[PDB]
Amino acid sequence: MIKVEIKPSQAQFTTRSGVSRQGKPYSLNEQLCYVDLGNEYPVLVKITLDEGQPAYAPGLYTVHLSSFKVGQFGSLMIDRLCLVPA
Amino acid sequence: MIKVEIKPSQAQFTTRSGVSRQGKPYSLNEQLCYVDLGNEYPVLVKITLDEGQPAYAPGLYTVHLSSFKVGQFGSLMIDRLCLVPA
Repeated sequence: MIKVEIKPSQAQFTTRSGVSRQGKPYSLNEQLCYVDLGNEYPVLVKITLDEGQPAYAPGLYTVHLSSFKVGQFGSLMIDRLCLVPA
Repeated sequence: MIKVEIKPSQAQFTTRSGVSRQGKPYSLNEQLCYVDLGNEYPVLVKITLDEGQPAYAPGLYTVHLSSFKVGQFGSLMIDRLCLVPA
């Protein structure tokens, strides 16, 4: 259904960090990918990995149902995009 | 990929209206459906129809790619969920 691609130039992440409101240090790892939204060319999207998960290797993925949730106004929304091999 | 169901009790919409900031009257039509998010039972989601589109009939649908867009922080998000017959 949604086609996601990790290019060889995107095979690993960068880390961003800081301090939580209850003074706890956080760290978020982010990776770039291309999602085909049906336009002439795929679009660049940023994804945030969960703790202990490595960057996805190059290749083709699709989106896991766990990426979605019901939001605060009752409509569906993406929480965090989770990729599974195509 | 995402399974959406319109039940017989949900076969038509309700309308909500008001006035735009540039004084123009609006009207939004909304319908209820069930989306299977993989939990024990499907979850209730509200969808907003586009102008001139009737309520979806009872049955099984999936989600159209046009429901998605890149948001302001570079990550993917749902704009308005668009259903296609399964």
